[PDB]
Amino acid sequence: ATQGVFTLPANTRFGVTAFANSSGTQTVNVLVNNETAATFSGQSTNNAVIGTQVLNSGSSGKVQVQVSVNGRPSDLVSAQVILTNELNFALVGSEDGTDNDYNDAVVVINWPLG
Amino acid sequence: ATQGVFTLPANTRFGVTAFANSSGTQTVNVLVNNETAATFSGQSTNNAVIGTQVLNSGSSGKVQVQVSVNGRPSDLVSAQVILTNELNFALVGSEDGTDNDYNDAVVVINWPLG
Amino acid sequence: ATQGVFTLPANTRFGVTAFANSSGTQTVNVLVNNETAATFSGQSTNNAVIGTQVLNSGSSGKVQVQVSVNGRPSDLVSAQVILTNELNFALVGSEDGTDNDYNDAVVVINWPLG
Amino acid sequence: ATQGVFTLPANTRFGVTAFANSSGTQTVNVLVNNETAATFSGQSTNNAVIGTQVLNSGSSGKVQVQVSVNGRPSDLVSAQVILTNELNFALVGSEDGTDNDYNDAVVVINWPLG
Ligand SMILES: [Ca+2]
Ligand SMILES: [Ca+2]
Ligand SMILES: [Ca+2]
Ligand SMILES: [Ca+2]
Ligand SMILES: [Ca+2]
Ligand SMILES: [Ca+2]
Ligand SMILES: [Ca+2]
Ligand SMILES: [Ca+2]
Repeated sequence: ATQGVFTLPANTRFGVTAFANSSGTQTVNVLVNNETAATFSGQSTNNAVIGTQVLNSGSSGKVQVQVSVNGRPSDLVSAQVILTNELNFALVGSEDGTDNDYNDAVVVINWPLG
Repeated sequence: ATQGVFTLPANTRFGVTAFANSSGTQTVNVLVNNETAATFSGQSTNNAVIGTQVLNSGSSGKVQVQVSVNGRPSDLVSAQVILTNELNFALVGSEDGTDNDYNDAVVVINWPLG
Repeated sequence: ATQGVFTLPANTRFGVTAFANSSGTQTVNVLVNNETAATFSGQSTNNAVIGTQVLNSGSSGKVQVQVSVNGRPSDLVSAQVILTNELNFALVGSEDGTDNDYNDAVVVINWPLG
Repeated sequence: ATQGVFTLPANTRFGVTAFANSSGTQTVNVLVNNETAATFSGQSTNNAVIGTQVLNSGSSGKVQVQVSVNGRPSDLVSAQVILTNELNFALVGSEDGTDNDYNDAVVVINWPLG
């Protein structure tokens, strides 16, 4: 099943933050309405934040996270969680190799902001 | 129900990151085995990542997130989600006012790291 | 924070199922548009399905779950999770006593159906 | 990533319930310790419970859900959610066709029971 794709409410600001846990350099691309709106790159085996940004979901509200490591897309796992029917988390884990810890690049999308 | 309390596997590194979205100055305290292990604070209505740190769950694996704003504990909401039976996110939202967006201080705990 | 309240898409069919795990007889009320649309009662310490129905979210999409034992409201905990940006689960747990297992009445709402 | 596989606490009772939403007859196999522990079969386009049972996670605590329609394995999506650090839901969605509503066979695993 498709992972890393989320439908947010339209024209809504949301935060996107990426963490790295891998010997491999992580490149995280955040697409909004099918266009790259943010790119974070970094290498850490210590959950370092390799990037954070606030984006607008645009008219489509379509947000997609892609993670690439050593020239190959990482396998993605994701889910959206909603707390108290108001607070949203779009979560992404990714696996760049074979140990399947899926934390190589961890991406958290959260909204609403403000 | 109690919120903001999570049982992690013992002696396990986890990341804890806080985001602020409120005119109110947020103060986030992270307790491990009931002892403060990290404290973050900030004032942003634009999802500033006011703090991130790597902690160890210790022998108890007990982790608790507390949030206060100008001397008042905020109301918390939380849940834990596990993806592909490997990646864990312990999520916390908090409300310091009356609009109930519960994003005033948002805390994300993730493990495993590395 | 308010729990057991979910905003589903309007006029959408959804399933609501309740399980009991308590010495006490559970009463589960499912409210749509603030009106009781389904009610289940029963006692089991073996996860019996005391009720499962398909209801339509109506024009507002507002769905609320209430759990009480012989008239005494139980404490609720809830969250919503969406898988592959399509499959929705609204989850409710409830505590009617002191042990805090919050499984006295467990309610799961899922959509889309069909 | 693998889906439908969950690690429950060892030797713990849990409930597993399957709902069907498809013209195809759904077969859900629940394995514990990699051995079939339960199997449900039914057809419904109205979220009917095609099976519900209480099982024990056994020594490994490993529980896997597999879904097949017409002898073909459905694609699965899943996640585990924990509320108030006590109540667990291991959720599974499955797709037997091309519309990708992933609700053809929905399986809900919950614990603790009692
Ligand atoms: Ca890895
Ligand atoms: Ca890793
Ligand atoms: Ca607020
Ligand atoms: Ca706010
Ligand atoms: Ca109880
Ligand atoms: Ca109970
Ligand atoms: Ca389908
Ligand atoms: Ca279907």
